[PDB]
Amino acid sequence: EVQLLESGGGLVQPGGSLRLSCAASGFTFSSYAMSWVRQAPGKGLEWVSAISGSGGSTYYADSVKGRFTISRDNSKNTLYLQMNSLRAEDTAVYYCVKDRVAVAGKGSYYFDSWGRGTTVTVSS
Amino acid sequence: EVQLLESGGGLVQPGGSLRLSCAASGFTFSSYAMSWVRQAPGKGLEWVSAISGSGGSTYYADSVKGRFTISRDNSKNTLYLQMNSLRAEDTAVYYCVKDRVAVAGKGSYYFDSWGRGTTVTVSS
Amino acid sequence: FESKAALLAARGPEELLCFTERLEDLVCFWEEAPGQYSFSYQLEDEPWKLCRLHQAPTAAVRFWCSLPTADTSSFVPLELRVTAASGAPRYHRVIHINEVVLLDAPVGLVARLADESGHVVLRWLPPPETPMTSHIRYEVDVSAGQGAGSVQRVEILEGRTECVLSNLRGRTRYTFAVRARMAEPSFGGFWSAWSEPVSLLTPSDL
Amino acid sequence: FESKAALLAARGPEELLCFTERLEDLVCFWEEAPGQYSFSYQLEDEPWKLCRLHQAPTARGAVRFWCSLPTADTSSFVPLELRVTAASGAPRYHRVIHINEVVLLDAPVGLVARLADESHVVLRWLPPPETPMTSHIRYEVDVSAGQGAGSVQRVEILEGRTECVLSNLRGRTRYTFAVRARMAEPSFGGFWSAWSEPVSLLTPS
Amino acid sequence: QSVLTQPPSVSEAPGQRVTIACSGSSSNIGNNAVSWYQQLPGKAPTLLIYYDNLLPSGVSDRFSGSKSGTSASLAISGLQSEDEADYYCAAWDDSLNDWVFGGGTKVTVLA
Amino acid sequence: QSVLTQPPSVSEAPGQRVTIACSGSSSNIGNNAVSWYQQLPGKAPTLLIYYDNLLPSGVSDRFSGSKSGTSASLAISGLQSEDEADYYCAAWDDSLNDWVFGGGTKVTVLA
Repeated sequence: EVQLLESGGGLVQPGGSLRLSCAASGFTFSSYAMSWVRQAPGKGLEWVSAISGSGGSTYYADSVKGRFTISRDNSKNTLYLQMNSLRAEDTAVYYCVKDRVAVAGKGSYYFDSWGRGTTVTVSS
Repeated sequence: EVQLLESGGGLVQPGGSLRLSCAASGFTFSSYAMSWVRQAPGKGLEWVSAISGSGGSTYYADSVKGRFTISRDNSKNTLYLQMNSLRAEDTAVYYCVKDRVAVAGKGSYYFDSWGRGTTVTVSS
Repeated sequence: FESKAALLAARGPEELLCFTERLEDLVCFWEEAPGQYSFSYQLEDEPWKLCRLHQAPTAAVRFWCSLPTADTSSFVPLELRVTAASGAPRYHRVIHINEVVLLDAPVGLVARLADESGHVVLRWLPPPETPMTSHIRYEVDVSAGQGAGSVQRVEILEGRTECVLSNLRGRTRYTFAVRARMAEPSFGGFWSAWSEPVSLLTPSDL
Repeated sequence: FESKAALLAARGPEELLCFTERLEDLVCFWEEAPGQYSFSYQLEDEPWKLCRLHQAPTARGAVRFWCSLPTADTSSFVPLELRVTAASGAPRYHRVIHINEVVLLDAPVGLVARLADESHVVLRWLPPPETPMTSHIRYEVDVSAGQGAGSVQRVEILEGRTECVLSNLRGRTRYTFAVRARMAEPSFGGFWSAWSEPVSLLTPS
Repeated sequence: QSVLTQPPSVSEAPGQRVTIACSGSSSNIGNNAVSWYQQLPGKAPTLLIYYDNLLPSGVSDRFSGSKSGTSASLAISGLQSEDEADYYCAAWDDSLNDWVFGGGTKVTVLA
Repeated sequence: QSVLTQPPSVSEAPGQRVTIACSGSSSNIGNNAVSWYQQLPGKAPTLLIYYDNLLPSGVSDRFSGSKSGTSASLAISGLQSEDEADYYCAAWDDSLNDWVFGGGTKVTVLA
């Protein structure tokens, strides 16, 4: 039922920039919060960023503060992730993850739906 | 105010006999249970025997079963202890002890009042 | 869910009562003796929303709001507000969903004669399909016949589902029962209904 | 003892209610809406005795009959058969209780709260005044935060322990603590005492 | 590294039983809800186990989750070749203020 | 021999503090009310401490009783020559079915 389609991202060099997009469908997008979870080899999963249903509340990992910017368009059912000043360690598969409730956090208990995921490669 | 006077104790030989008596005063004798507690040197105190208020229920230590007999006369406010077939190990100071309730046992929690105690000596 | 409501409606005459069953739901209700009302809430910092208010008579009328599943977030302040049609306020609470849990009654109660004489071993199962069973603490009730009633209440630590009872009189028919609730400090709520009781008769002492 | 009687009269509409306070006393009572009754009891195997039956009116237009059992017969851990019979000889009540299984202690005292230290509150209280065997009393602490929240936590304190360290408390909230007491398993039993005198506290950050 | 610790690789014969450990602390697994996720090779991670022990609607009966103290476990009874994937454990942390995950466990099925 | 164990003799200077142990088991001291008794030389034994920690009406404030697990203790602060006597501890036993006492402790006060 629930479908999440990631797009954007590819191969860039240190200092580059990208803009990820998540095409959400199968559920009321504006009622749920969304998150970005990346998967690097040997680093496992990491909670990159998350944004609330209304977009009023946002969270960023300590390693992406100031370089990443999360956002959403409820009218278009789309989640964005603006990636600037990329580094080598940002190289991972970025997954679009739908939260259980309207605000991502401890009270969510678990991540509901994941997407196929888009790959972000940073090398010389 | 409670006063307990022991009597009938002295010197006998193994196989002898004695009859201890406790003259109780200062309280309603027929409402409480009574006990006999002896103290041999190095054996500490021992709960010898006890009888309920009405005299219906009696307890004896395993070492005095069949040889001792406890009883009471509510009309005379007196506690008795019939000692027959005396042994050397019965040599101790026998105390008349008033119980807290109408039946001596676990639910008594503590011994309230003791007497001066009479001495029973058994030797050759 | 009337059973849990009425159970909770005993502990509160005329107050706004809220409870969750499996942490993915929330029901707030109150009872009156008619009126029109609107239920508004605010999850954390999100914009205010409205809840569809249902109503049904009880032996007199009961209004309840079944909060949308999407807003059932725990560990965050959920401000509640019941307002009349005339605009006049009625109720106002700031609750946490994880602090108003009302679990179902434990099941599978069985009693067995232990090894040490005078001891009985109790075993039961946590409420069927209940989240985080290791965070459920219990309370066992030991009741005796012949007018004695409840003679013992043992508090069971969270996660443990077995209890070894001591000091039981022989030739006596005891009756055991267990109730459950979510444990401190990351949870809170109310005691569940008592489990289906299980009796056991002790033999004589040798 | 009117407070404890009415408190216990809630758990029972028309039944014979008995309770002890300091294990060297016993009070059995019931309420009706008159009639004359006689109170007979039997401690273990001792001969039957009679208890002086008192009577006084209580609010809501009802009379309450109570027997204050003689101190000399307050033996614990033994079956105490009770029987209330009407003047017509017809039975009214019949119970076989154990005094140690109907304890209703007083409310705990000396409640104090401290903010030290890690963003945690340290609760300390004293057992009820002149109460036997404090090491067999278990407690229950209630945490209310207000603002319509009500009870948010109830921690069960083990027998003998008189201090509690609370964790995970929200800041900028005015909490209110309270403690209740009762005798512990397995050699005792009874009912929950009244709540202690409450103590409020305001959290920082 | 990861805050939660899983064994990197686990191999077992078909039809057998597999236990995947996930050790943490009093801040992670100790007082928070554990969730498990299955990631089939080249596919999206699916919700496998939530609320420590509960089973999501649609997940095989062969999967089960448990929790004791500061360590959670995933059980795969009646192991099949289709179960050959990567399994992650996740829980909220209170010392840190975010989600933490395990390194992941790649279950390999022999013949 | 006694079921409860007390130190036979204890010597201490005046004004100091004396601790008298009374170790038992889970059947006697463990879950039952402990009582202490003082026996002045050539006099009748008096009730010193009952209900583990409580003090009978008329007993000096210098006496106090405690209990931890399977062991009770009597404390004599501000030791006086008047306190020079023998002290017995007593409690009901459940393994057996009678009252048990300690061997007794003779407190001696120096000059």
